[PDB]
Amino acid sequence: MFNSVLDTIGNTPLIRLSKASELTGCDIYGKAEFLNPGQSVKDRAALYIIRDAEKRGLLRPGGVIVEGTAGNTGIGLTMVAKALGYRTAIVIPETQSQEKKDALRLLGAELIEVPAAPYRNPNNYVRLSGRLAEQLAKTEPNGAIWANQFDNTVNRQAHIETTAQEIWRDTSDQIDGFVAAVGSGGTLAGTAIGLKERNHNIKIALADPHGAALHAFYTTGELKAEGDSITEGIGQGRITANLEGFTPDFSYQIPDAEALDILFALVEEEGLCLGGSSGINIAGAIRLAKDLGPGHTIVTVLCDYGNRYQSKLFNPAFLRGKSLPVPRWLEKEIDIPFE
Amino acid sequence: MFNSVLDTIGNTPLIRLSKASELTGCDIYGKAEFLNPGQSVKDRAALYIIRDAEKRGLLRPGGVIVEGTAGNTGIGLTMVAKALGYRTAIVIPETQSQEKKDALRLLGAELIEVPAAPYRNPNNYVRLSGRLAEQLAKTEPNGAIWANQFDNTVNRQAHIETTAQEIWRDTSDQIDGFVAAVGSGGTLAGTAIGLKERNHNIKIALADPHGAALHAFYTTGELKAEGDSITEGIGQGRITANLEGFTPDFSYQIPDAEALDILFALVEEEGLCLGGSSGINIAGAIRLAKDLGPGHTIVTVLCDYGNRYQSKLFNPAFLRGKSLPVPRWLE
Repeated sequence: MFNSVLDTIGNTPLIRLSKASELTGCDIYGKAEFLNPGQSVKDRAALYIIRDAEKRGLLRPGGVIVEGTAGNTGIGLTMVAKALGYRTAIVIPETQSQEKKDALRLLGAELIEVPAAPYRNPNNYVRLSGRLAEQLAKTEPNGAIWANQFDNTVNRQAHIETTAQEIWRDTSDQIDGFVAAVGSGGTLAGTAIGLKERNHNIKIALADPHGAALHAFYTTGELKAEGDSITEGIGQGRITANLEGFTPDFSYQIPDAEALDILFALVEEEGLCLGGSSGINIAGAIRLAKDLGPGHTIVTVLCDYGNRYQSKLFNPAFLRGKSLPVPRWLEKEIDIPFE
Repeated sequence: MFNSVLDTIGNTPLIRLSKASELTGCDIYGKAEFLNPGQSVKDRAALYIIRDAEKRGLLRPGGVIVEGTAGNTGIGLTMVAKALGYRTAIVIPETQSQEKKDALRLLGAELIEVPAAPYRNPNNYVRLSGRLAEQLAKTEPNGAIWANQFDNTVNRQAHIETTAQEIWRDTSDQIDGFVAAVGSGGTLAGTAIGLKERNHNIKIALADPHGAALHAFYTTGELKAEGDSITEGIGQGRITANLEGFTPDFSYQIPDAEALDILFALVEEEGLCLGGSSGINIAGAIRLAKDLGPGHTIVTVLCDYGNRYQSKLFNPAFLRGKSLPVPRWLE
């Protein structure tokens, strides 16, 4: 018996990744964040951000949550917002697909379409969404907040208090390592805080895609983001406020091909069809398990479903255009017994 | 710690439906079957069907599960099949949502689209899938089973053993009524059996869409269907083997407009974007609560997500073409 969809956020199960476990002589588990009602890991941050703004009086019923995202954050924020009586203004580049605009719109998000741009530009959708929030605060009686996922540390706080404690509880205190990729850094940094408080010997690893700066920074102190990735929701170019004070014990740079191989074999072999960040994360978990050696328990995050990436990540034509692997089963008939 | 994705099937939570509850003076809950790993209620039957075939020695790794389905059954079956080392051959009517077809192909189902046809026609998807299972059985050494959801009563058994017991447990024995719509009838008949074993004066209702024959059967003794519904996964014209011996205490016929009004209001007011059958179900729940009177606990099923029918059920152009309401927030 639960009072709203909000009580179904979190307490997600750990699923044993069988091929990754067999390969490493470790128990490697993936946290099923896809089983949140918003269908991603962002339900946690979305809940914490909105609850924080409520607690601080910055939102009243009918108020607006502004965020720049395209965008599990948008989905999570809009679901939570509609459950609590708020609205969302999701700032999105106009050049983003009609597919992603429709998933957000379906849930009642009000899209603000703007020209695409890089982070250095003040009209970049992330940065623009902050100034929009400050503007709307004057003409919205019930308030207007910037969710500010990247630099709002209640994001990290969500994983300290929920994710980490669930992992500690569900591994019966036996977790030896945790690995995750970084967008905002809330998941990795927050879960790291939570876990290391329980047992300071737990090892934390970053799993970084090509095109992100964090691997280079943590390993050599260099400032470089070579290459790129088709993965979405991850790949960070600065030390966000959620990343402040955080140092990983290990760091891995995972190419797209290694992530996609894992991801495609997971569908055929384990019935899990997940997003690109899950490919990166599982690859990181395998590497962490190899570094710690056999007889250890590794946990990572299965952040969302692969259905949302179907038109690129599981699209043969797009993948071949990127010189990346293709799902074996999509290329591949029977005589149908009509009459 | 769950050995595979299969262990996350079931133990789904009850979500209080606030508008429905307030309107009726009852606590109305929807069981969140969309939180299954295959994203629908069909994970339960799919798991039971495949496990039963295994126990009977009908499947070995490399074997094939054949099913005629509106889509979700094939999704659940394909997820379970892939986790256990089987293939699926899924027969779907071409009329079903594009998003189900997409999800099927995505999870690795061999997808066979066929024309819509009534059950009297032997090229009906269900009847045709049975003959395909028979054909494939001749040349599949690892085995080929017909999942046969409509008439395979391990479907109903799944709901007797899991769904019903969860509802009883999670309401702390306070549940007074249960309502759901019928495709195969496993959900409604199975849950009703399990609940009525624990408390025989729990009341059960059918929520039936236009185009189904069941409301007319239970209220008049005659299987008669009129009109049509845009809801998918429900709408049955015969007493299937999963419906044998089922009699509801109440039966309601729910028009689409009533279902969609609930569904659309649910997105904006409660943060729940659900499939067509969920609207039919919640409508039923409201009517059951009103028939039972205030201060009761009513449970229904939230079968799957709205995104699974997005191109039709939340599409202004299609809905206008059907003379149906349009979500207000889609300008």
